[PDB]
Amino acid sequence: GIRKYKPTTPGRRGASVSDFAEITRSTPEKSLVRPLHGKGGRNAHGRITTRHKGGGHKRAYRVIDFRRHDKDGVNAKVAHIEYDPNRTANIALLHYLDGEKRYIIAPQGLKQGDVIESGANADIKPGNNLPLRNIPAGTVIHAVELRPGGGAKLARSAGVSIQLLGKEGTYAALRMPSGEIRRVDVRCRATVGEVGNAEQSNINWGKAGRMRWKGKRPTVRGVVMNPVDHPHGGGEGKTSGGRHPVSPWGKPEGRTRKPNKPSDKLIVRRRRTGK
Amino acid sequence: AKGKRTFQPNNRRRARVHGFRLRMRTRAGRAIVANRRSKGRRALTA
RNA sequence: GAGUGAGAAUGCAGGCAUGAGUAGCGAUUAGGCAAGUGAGAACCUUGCCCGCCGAAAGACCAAGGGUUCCUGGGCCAGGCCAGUCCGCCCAGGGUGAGUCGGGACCUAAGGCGAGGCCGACAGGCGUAGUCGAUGGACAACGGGUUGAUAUUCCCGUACCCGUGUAUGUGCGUCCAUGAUGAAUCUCGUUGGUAGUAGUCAAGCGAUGGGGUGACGCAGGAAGGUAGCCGUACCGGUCAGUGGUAAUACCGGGGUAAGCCUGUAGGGAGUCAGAUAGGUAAAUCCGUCUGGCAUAUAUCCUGAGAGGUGAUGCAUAGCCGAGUGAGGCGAAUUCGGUGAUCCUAUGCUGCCGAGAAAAGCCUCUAGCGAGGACAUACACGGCCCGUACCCCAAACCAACACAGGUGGUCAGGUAGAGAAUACUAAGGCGUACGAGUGAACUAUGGUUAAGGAACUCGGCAAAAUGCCCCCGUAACUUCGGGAGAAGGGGGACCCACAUGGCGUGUAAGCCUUUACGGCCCAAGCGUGAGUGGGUGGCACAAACCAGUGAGAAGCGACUGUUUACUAAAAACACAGGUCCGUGCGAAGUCGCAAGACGAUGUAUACGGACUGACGCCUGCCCGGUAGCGAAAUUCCUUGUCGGGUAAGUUCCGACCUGCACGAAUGGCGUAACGACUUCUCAACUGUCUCAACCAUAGACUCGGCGAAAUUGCACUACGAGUAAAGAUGCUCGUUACGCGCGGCAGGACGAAAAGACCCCGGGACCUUCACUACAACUUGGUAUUGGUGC
RNA sequence: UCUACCCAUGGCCAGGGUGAAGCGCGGGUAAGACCGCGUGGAGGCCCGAACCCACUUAGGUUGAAGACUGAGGGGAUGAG
RNA sequence: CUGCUGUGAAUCUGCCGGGACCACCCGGUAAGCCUGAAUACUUCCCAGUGACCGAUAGCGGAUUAGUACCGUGAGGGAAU
Repeated sequence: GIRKYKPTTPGRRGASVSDFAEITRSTPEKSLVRPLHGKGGRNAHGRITTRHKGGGHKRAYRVIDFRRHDKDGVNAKVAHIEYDPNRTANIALLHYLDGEKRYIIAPQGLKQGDVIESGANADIKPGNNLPLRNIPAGTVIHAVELRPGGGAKLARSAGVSIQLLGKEGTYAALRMPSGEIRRVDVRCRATVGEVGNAEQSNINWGKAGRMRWKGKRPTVRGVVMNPVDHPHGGGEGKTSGGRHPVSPWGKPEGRTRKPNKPSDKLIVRRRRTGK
Repeated sequence: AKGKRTFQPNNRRRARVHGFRLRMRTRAGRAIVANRRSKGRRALTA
């Protein structure tokens, strides 16, 4: 849910926070926690390769089970649902009956004590993870793999999900959270259900302080920058650049995807751009 | 005021930024050491 | 044969002048006297007195410095003066660690990285590793001592690994000593070999694994302790004053780690069976399955109190051995107050969700007929730093420089306080002085009568200022505005008051007999109220300490910004929209590998632009077609008023005609603002209009002692003339020579080879200027087989 | 070693104030939004030191200082 | 003559050069080839020379000289 702050301060006026109502613990699993230090958006060269990144609250990585293949036929119980700093959705600490503990992206509607199944024989219920070959068509899945055994990569953000439109041969058509139609091998695994925490997109962060906590540094506009700094830089007043939009490196707006990619043949219908 | 001068001494940092090991690390620094040795510097480096 | 001739190059070097015996002699504390030393003393020593700091200007750590430390000498350099002195000069001495801070122990960011991958070469990355504290682990505290070191040395008492001895053999051996199924008949059983043979049984025992071991921010409350204030008691003073002989006053009224105990607080179910999930194995962890109680039970952790340590140590004081080194040495009780410290990595809340090594179990394995375990003896178990300075004269600042420099401790009285004032300890008077009522400058102070009339502008100053009672508007996003505004009181003494409150002596409560609870005389602290009275001009009497109100614009807001003239309306921002990106994504850094993005995945990332929040559709949004209302102020809108006596900013109606500018970029918008502008109340030396006082300069004397500038010089004025603005030229006028203190009209004064303007060149920026290059398609190379065609 | 930004690991922020949800209710109420009294202690919250800054003014301007001082001023639990 | 890219020759009736080609011709026998001494320079050492300098010259350096000093550093760099 969402808890809206009262306007006791100018920085809290329209602000809201996650109503952490699905969270069952305030701490992670110490065995599954890993160190995670900030980068500032800087690569191995020390250069800022991604701007507007830095500061931000310290985070600890929770090892997520995106490649859910080892526990094939071994059931788990939803031990807890926990906050994860490193993703918009909540994580679900599972207790595999064999005695192993792992984190997964907490799907929508998952509660503590629920039983989760993995493998072809798993029931089609939220949290269960079985290959697309065994997931029936016209169902809402998430945490879908791109290649068999490669680990979940698609629709793992809070509230997102993929529609398994159909299966033909050794491929399955998926409608992505972006509306794109893409084929992926049926041997790719996917967890059933949506991703939980769907309301998090409605969080109003209220003040610059919240985004500085989240690690987002302020964004300066090119039309404000000088001509040397940005192509939009200059003009007596906040211009629009004197021309159509371009990036700080001069790249104009337009499809930036590289052609001749091997996935061009897998992608059926790309996303609908403002229709 | 803000009367901080440019030079803030630090022996460890001096050694780690201009020291003999750092100079010998790169060919350019080795070149600097050799050039100082040819010039006759008593202090080839920090 | 020339390195052959200088006066110019804002030339170069060295030595000097001119200003000049001139400025200055470096804060906002302050010195004085007596004596000493000495050739010489404002400055050094000693004794007083005075003054300054006292959340430091006291005492330490760290960095940095590097001997500056101590002793003895020196005084021609330095010290802004002098100097006998010194951080200066010279010699000698001085730095003592199992425990402190580091290494020998860990790792974070990051560095380097065997191989390796990538790259024409150079090299770029990077795995394994290995470094890398600012963090983790890790054993010591009091007292004394030196001229200089001290958790280091010494004293006392503590805590971390080994060798020779003794206590037990806690179990097993060459035997015996327990557990296990050891076996026959589309299977069967016990009917043998065969409960023998093997395994575990010992005593111990990872580098290897496997698992616990491990962190945020805020907020109290409680219990303590340090500290502080008293007090029993103890030891002393009479400080030439009116009183004051113990009733008064002054000093003490101390003592650590360790060890013992285990209190307040905090956290905890426990015992079996199974299990490969933790790569193998585990008895460990995890999961599941059960049994029992969830209790004033038990177990961990744990401030503190108490005991010991402590018959020691230390201490007020005592006498005299002034080499002043010595000895002797009392009391030490209770209370109040009380931490920013401890319990506490606790507890509670919250979202922004908070870094491995040792430690402890487990096992595979291992030594081993014993070897090993614990206990008690006597004996042993590294390197580096350690002086000294460390808000400073020893560091960064060229200087003994008004600047900067992280952390720790944080007495008293007022006080909310770490503000502020004054003070304790402690440390200083800090390095030019003495004088002198000049102007003038600066910093303070006061000011009649006015009270913003000053001025671009209330700049500056002045003013409000605190606590408690009341009481608080428009508007609002319902949070605010707000401490709105406005009003009253505040001191001291007495009584209520042997009060109320907080603490807590005993007796009893139950009793588990406790480090127990409740109450509680007394004692000690202590708020506020009421009623009287007292004094003054004044009771937040000092210091400290909001001015407030109304408006207009801009920007929602807190925040950021041109280090060094711009802090803003600019940037940012939360919200919004658009575009890109289906994932070693896009986008960036790279030749590439690779990296960030992100250990993220369209509720996510990047980019662009807006910049909270609210509003912005008219016949058909089937037609002229984007609407014609309104909030829309260029408005020059005049007209009128409001506001001033004259009133800018601005506020209103009437205004303005296809208008005009915003179907999303224009209008509003509470709050906020060192933003811009204005009007008020108050206030004032801003002003009418200035006067006086003090201090630092200025001035005088003594010492030291520059500077920019300088073609010259016994350098007037007038009217002229001149490169058109003359001390230097003309004709006259004036003027004895030389200073000193002032003023700033000229010397087209100094300063900077004008930034303006032009010309020549440059640089950087823009682009549909030219030409190139980085960044994508075509042909064939890599690469290529048939058939259905 | 200045400075801009970022990363790791530490530290600091005197004092005072205001008072953001769940308990019990008078309630509102069929029931709810929600008013009030207590508790709680949030906030790029308020006043205000240290600390950081640098708005105004005066002085400095061959300075004490190649950017400072005095007096005021801003932030002062945070984007510190 | 030669780099890269593609395509790609026989054996002397061959192939290459003579700044196309019949060739009159001439010269030579690449790619698989490989391999020698006899000319430039002076850190350093020895002996010398100068119509070279002679302490602001001559080396930056006759002297503590790449020292003092300056700079974080590369580096700059004296005077005597």
